[PDB]
Amino acid sequence: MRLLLVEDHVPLADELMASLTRQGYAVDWLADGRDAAVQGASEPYDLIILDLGLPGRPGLEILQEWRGLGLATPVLILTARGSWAERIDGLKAGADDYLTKPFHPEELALRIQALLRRAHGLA
Repeated sequence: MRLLLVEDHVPLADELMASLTRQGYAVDWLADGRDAAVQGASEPYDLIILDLGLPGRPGLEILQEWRGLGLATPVLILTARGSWAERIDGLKAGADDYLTKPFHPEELALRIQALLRRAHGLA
């Protein structure tokens, strides 16, 4: 099991890494969308966590590129406070689920669990 976390804000990345570690996951962290676009398509991950708040190339364009390459990896997007549009647009772009910032770690855990469960058809 291995996750990719794409998160530019270091304090948030550090918190997410700690939380994901407490949940039992090995995680690779990338802060830059250019790096993430390549690595997400090239390296085996069970799940990618993609913050839509990345500077530079929009996260949703990165996600669309991945889907156009046939990437079937589960993607959980982190969306903006109060943005219903980002959740809808993110699903349309090919996200499997989302979590609205600021979020609670229990909800992070539950949504990741469910994606990983369905990905393997686990009970």
